[PDB]
Amino acid sequence: PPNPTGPTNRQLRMLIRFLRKAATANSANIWRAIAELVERPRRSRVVVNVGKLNRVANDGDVVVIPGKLLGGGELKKRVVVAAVSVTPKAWKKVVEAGGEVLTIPELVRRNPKGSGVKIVI
Amino acid sequence: LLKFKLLDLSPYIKPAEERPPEALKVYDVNGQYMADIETPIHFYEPVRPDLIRRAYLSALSARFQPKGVYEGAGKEHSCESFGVGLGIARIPRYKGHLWPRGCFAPNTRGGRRAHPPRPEKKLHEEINWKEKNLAIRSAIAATAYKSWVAARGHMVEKVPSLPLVVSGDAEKIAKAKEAKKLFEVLGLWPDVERAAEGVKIRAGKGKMRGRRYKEPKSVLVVVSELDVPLIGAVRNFPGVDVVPVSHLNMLVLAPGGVPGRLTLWTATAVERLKGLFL
Amino acid sequence: PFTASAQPRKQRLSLYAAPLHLRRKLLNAKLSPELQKKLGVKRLPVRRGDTVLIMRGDFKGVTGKVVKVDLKRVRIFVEGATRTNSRGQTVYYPIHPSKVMIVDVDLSDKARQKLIERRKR
Amino acid sequence: MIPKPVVQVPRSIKSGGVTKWKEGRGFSLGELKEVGLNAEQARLLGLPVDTRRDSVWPQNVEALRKWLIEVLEGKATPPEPTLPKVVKVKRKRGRAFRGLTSAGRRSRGLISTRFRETHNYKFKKKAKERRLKKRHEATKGLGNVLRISRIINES
Amino acid sequence: RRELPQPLKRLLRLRLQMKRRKPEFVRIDQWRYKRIEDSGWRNQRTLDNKIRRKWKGWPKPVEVGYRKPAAVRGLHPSGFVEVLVHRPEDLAGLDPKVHAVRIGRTVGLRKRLEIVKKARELGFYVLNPGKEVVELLKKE
Amino acid sequence: VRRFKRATKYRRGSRTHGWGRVGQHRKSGGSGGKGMVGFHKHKWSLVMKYGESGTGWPFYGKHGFKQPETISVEWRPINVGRLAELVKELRERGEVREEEGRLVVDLLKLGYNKLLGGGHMDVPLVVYTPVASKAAVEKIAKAGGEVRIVSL
RNA sequence: GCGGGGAAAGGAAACAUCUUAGUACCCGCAGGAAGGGAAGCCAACAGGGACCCCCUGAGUAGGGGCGACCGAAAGGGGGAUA
RNA sequence: CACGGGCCGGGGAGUUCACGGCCGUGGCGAGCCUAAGGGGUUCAACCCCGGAGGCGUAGGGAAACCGACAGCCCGCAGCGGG
RNA sequence: CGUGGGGUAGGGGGGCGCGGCCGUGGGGCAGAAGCCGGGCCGUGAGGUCCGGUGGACCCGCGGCCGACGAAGAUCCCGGCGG
Ligand SMILES: [Mg+2]
Ligand SMILES: [Mg+2]
Ligand SMILES: [Mg+2]
Ligand SMILES: [Mg+2]
Ligand SMILES: [Mg+2]
Ligand SMILES: [Mg+2]
Ligand SMILES: [Mg+2]
Ligand SMILES: [Mg+2]
Ligand SMILES: [Mg+2]
Ligand SMILES: [Mg+2]
Ligand SMILES: [Mg+2]
Ligand SMILES: [Mg+2]
Ligand SMILES: [Mg+2]
Ligand SMILES: [Mg+2]
Ligand SMILES: [Mg+2]
Ligand SMILES: [Mg+2]
Ligand SMILES: [Mg+2]
Ligand SMILES: [Mg+2]
Ligand SMILES: [Mg+2]
Ligand SMILES: [Mg+2]
Ligand SMILES: [Mg+2]
Ligand SMILES: [Mg+2]
Ligand SMILES: [Mg+2]
Ligand SMILES: [Mg+2]
Repeated sequence: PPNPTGPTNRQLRMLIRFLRKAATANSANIWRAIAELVERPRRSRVVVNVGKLNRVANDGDVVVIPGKLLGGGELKKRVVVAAVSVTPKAWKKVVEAGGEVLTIPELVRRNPKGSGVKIVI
Repeated sequence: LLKFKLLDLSPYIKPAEERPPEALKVYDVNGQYMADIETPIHFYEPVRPDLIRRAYLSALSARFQPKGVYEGAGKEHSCESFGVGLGIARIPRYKGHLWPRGCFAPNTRGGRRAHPPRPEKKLHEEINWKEKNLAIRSAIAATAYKSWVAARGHMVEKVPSLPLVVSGDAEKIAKAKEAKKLFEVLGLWPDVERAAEGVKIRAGKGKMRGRRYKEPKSVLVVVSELDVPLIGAVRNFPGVDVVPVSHLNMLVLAPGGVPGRLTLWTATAVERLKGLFL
Repeated sequence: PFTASAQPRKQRLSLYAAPLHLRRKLLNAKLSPELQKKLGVKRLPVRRGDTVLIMRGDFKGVTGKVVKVDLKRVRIFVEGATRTNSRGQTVYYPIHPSKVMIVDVDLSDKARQKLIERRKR
Repeated sequence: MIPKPVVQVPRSIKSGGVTKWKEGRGFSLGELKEVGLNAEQARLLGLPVDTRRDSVWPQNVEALRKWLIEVLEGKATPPEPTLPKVVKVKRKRGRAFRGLTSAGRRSRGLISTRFRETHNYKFKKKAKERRLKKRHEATKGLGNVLRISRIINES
Repeated sequence: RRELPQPLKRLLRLRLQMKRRKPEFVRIDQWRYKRIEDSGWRNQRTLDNKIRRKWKGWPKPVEVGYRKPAAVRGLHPSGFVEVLVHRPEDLAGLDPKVHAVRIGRTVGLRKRLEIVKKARELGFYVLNPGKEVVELLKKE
Repeated sequence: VRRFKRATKYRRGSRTHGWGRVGQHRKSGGSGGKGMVGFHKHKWSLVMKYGESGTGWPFYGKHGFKQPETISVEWRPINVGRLAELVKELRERGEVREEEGRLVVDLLKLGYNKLLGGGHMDVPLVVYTPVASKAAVEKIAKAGGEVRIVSL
């Protein structure tokens, strides 16, 4: 087939480069794994609904989503979530659940080693 | 709110050119600084050349016309293959007095064209409406950068500031001489001069079909509404496009599929832009 | 009445196949500034008996009387713009009307004054 | 603005009880009698009149009353009347040969069934679809191709 | 002419040797047939192709083993990097130690004179001044 | 969006265009017939791969009957969790009337004709539905609301 | 455009029912368009409201060596409105 | 000792549509897209409207009819501890 | 880093050329395209320059689109040989 080329979006390309550099600098394999998951082909990119966070996260958890966060279902926990992109409904639900929405570089700057950060796909 | 729009990659990635300021400088008819206005949200969109190229290609491909050949071309002769045994190749040949002459095959002189263009062919590349509006917002954001406009090839050394915005009184100018004075005082006359001197006779067969002159693009003028006198005042300049703000499109926002066009916005058009393409 | 189509094939077809009453319009030539101040018009169709100044070509600067006009070729023979053939006979150079300026007007024709008044109006 | 009649889309058994509204052909005679006009007066005023309809909708009645009040108070101009303004009848040549008499109509099936269901209509419709390569006629065997592909991809 | 570091001098000498020994890449019977005499290399995918199979005594096929050294690839034989110049404004941004000027083939004599005078006053090695330009400058 | 070169560009110069030299590009005999044919003679192996052994049901044969669609109902059910999300959105938008001290939902107005029992109910709401499942009615009762069965 | 008469080649990997196709073609008859058009209708107990044409319903119902393959209508959105 | 070309010039062959499967990217995302068509325009471009309808959100059964998860274990990555 | 370096059918990756379009930068009567011979560059498709001929158009770069590449079909048309 036409082999995987990588994203055509320069924002995504720069974010992947940022994550690889951060992983190399801080010796944090989490950023390398997140970059590998974000680099995936568009037909198999990670998308997570907010309802899955209800199961896979408890209160006070820091979660990184290597892809888009979509607003589906109901959220009843308070969680800090970082993602490549967030839909308006997902951001609204995360906010009224008491949680926070961050960019992945913002999460990296706040926690350089990513200690306690949970990958959610 | 626009944190995902402005992705800060510090410290491992050094930042690029600064985003457009929170306010926009406004200039009068005399080219002087007059006031400020709040920057519309459209100028905070990141510049995305791939999306701009896709939207521009869609807008340009919607313009092409269907082309074809005569449906019976090369096929209406009275011909037939005479089989083997005559010492000659078994392609179809003329039946009558011109008998041995080859006929109807794509390798024969006068024969049919094997795979000609068909008028039913789909030339238009459709684009989603939200995608097209996102590309338009990206191109508008690209106009506010000096680097993108220079990379496209405009002369912006003399322009006071980008995004370039003029007062709403400029829409009353109804004469080409007055509009040229306004361009001269605002620093766009060098780019109009570049277009006027860079018009050329293009190479090839376009001259016979009505494409003799290939003219560059100089300045896109944005007014608030249709039928303002400034449109008729400026529309005769070489390479200058003038549209009302609601008629903005990729064909004027990114000629050649490349972002960053030297744009003169009126202040009223900048106010009107806040509820469009969003 | 000469095509308004922007296609060069239609433009050239109209120019080549224009009948004589249309080809008369192609004999228009600029008047001199003195003739313009005298008559109130800027262009007039070149007529036999007019005096014109040749503005281009080998015979540039030569002023003479128009001896012949050919509507079919859209050409004019100007006195002085001549040469000799191999047998010695003198022949006129065919000059396009757009390359001359009218410096004298032959106004003995009543219709010409009507055209002049129409253009001055 | 001349009001447009609002009617109920017919509630089919397939729908299961979901009902919606649509633009009707014209105002009903009961609705017009509610405001004091007959079909002739309404058509003279330019309203669309549907003498066949039996329903009477209060929203239609209110819109009619409002617009008629503007019309009578002169704040609105009624359109031209909803009646035939032209009468163009062509001379008929060869009706028997083109099958337009009663016997021809009976043989073409217009006495018994609808024009859309007559056989000549079916022939012309399928011919036009095949010539233009329209909706289903762009591919021959489309249903069988779909059936086999669904079997293969849903096994 | 252009001074190079020692590895670049050795690579340039090696590239000269490889250019001397490089075979000309022709199809089978190109010498025999006039209809294919001027054609470029064609890697013909046929049943009995012997050039592709590299039989001894036959012509040789195009391979990446014949590639010349990358550090001096594409350089002018003098060692300079050639830059195509179509007007005297093209000379801006060029380094005369590293770059040589090749005037465009369709540049007229009037512009060629200005290009040659500007390049020589700037110190550039002009590869192709032209016979007419050479005669005019000799006459000057 | 990405763009790719056509295969014919690669195939120029190759004689057979990817069809091979032994089994060249021929007419419908190379496909084993025109259209969807051969499935009981030489594509029966395909039928045994994808369909039922013995009968080869989905390729060949009849099974059962169809109830007429013009007399059957086309159902548009909605589960209780999705209904809870919808009523949350409606209450935020002001589309809900708390008529009896509780939220009131009309499935027919919303475009649904049946209530199912998937998900969770969290608020007392009254639902007007022509059909409701047992678990749906029980979960609505647990929430404190009530289901009212309307007649079509 | 309207009415009538009316194939085969090919496909079905043979072939006859079938399809191709009411097509090619033939006979007759009109207009600038033709034909259609004003409920012995459709629906289902709630209601639409002459007709034609476009998008859809939909390759769904259904027809068929139930194979190849063929194939609606009601309903909805428009053009127009008498 | 298999067939084709006397030579040279020019011409000479995987196209398009519909439907389906898949892949590479892009937009939006429990939702996505409008079709016909309508308004405007610097007039086949372009801007706006148009959600009819299609697909997804629930399956099982010939049909009548009924209608759905966070409990436990293993464990890659990752994170934490030695 | 590799006890890496053959390869038909076929699968995958990149590049050259031809006609046009969207941009951008230029050359041309002090001589464009085309043609003849030659030097240089590139593994190569090919590029570029020199001299002669010629007499008005043409080209570099980025993007896009095709009626896009011949040595052969007892190939077609034309010209011309032993
Ligand atoms: Mg032809
Ligand atoms: Mg295309
Ligand atoms: Mg050419
Ligand atoms: Mg069909
Ligand atoms: Mg062999
Ligand atoms: Mg030359
Ligand atoms: Mg095969
Ligand atoms: Mg075999
Ligand atoms: Mg073969
Ligand atoms: Mg069998
Ligand atoms: Mg049975
Ligand atoms: Mg056939
Ligand atoms: Mg058969
Ligand atoms: Mg047979
Ligand atoms: Mg009519
Ligand atoms: Mg009639
Ligand atoms: Mg039929
Ligand atoms: Mg043989
Ligand atoms: Mg032979
Ligand atoms: Mg190998
Ligand atoms: Mg190019
Ligand atoms: Mg070959
Ligand atoms: Mg011959
Ligand atoms: Mg002879």
